[PDB]
Amino acid sequence: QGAMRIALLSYRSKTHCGGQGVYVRHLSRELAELGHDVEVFSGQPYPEGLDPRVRLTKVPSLDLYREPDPKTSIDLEELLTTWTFPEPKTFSLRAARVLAGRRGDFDVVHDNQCLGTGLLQIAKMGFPLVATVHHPITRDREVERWYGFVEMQKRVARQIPELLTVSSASASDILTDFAVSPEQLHVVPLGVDTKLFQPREGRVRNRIIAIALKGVSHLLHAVARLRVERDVELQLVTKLGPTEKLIAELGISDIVHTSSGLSDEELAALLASAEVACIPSLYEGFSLPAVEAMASGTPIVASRAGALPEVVGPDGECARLVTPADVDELTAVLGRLLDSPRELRRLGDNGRRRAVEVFSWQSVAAQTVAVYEKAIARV
Repeated sequence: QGAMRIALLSYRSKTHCGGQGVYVRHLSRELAELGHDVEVFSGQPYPEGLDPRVRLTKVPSLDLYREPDPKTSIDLEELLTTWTFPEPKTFSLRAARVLAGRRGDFDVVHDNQCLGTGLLQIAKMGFPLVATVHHPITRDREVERWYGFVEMQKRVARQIPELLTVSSASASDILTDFAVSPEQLHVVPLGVDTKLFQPREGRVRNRIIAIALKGVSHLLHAVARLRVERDVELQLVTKLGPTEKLIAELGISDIVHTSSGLSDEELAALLASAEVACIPSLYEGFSLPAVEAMASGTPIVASRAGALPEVVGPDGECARLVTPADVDELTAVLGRLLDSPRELRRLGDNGRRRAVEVFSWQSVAAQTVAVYEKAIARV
C-alpha cells in the first residue's frame, strides 16, 4: 500500500531508442502518475525528458563509445577501458555500490536489459530484483561491439526470478537462447499515449506513412507503381548520396516527403493525417510505430515478421498482413485497401480500440507493478 519506492536502472538511455530512453521516460512518468516514487539510475547517454516527479541519479562511466571521439585519471576499478563491451557489466557493478548505501530506501530494483553480474549482488543485498529484457542479444547474426558480454547476461537472467519481455517473439527467443524458465517470464508489451496518439478527424486522401532489416525499398517500389493509378503520397519518418537514392531513380522525389527528429506531438499529427501506415519488416524486437499507428486510428499494412502479427491484431482486424519481400503483394494489398473507404474505417476503429485496450502506457505501468509485487512477495 502507498507510494512504492522503485529504482529504475538503465545502463544506456538514448532519448529516441525504443528500449533504453523511451522505455525509461514513459514508464517513469506513468509510475509517478500512479502515485509511486521512482528514482532512475542511468549512465551515458543520459535521459532527457523525465517527469519532474522522477529523480535521476547519474552513474558516471567512461563513454569511450561517444559519437565525437572513440585519460590517466580513471577513478574506479570498474573502469576497464578494455579494447579487447563491458558497459553493462560495469554499470551493474557501479549500481551495486550505490544500492548498498540505500538498502532500506527501495522496494523494487528494476533493470532495463543490463543483466550484469553486479545485479546479482543487488539481490544479495535484499533488494527484490526485476529485469526487463527487450531483445535477447544472443542473436549474433552479424557474426556471419563484441558480444562476449551476452554470455554473462544469460547467466544472470537465468537467476532473476521475475523477467519482463515485450513480446512472445522475444519470450520464445529467450527460452531458446537464455535457457530461462518459462514461469520466470512475464510478457508485458510497450505502450503508447492514447491521449496524444488519437484520431483527429482529418486524413489526406491517398497518403501513406512509414516510420524508420528495414524493407523500406520494397515500399518505395510500391508507391512508385501506385502513382499511375492513384495520387499516392508517402510521409517517410527517418534520418537519411545515401542508400535511399531509389527516390531519385524512380522519380518519386515529388511524392515522397522525408521528415526526421519529430517530437511525439508532431509525429501524432502526421500519423493521424495519413490514411494508412506501412510497417515493412520494421521489427526492432517491438514495433512502436504499429502501436502508435493503431492508437491514431490509422489502419496498418505490415509484414508477417516476428511480433508484428502479435502487436497488430489478427489479419482483418487492425491491419492486413503481407509477405515481407513480396513487392507486388504489398502493392496489391495497399491499393485494394486504399480503394476501399469502408475498410479504412473498420480497421482504423479496431486499431484504436486495441491500442486503448491493450497498449496503453498506464496498463503497461500497471502490469509492471504487478511484476514488482511478485518479486516483493518472495523477499
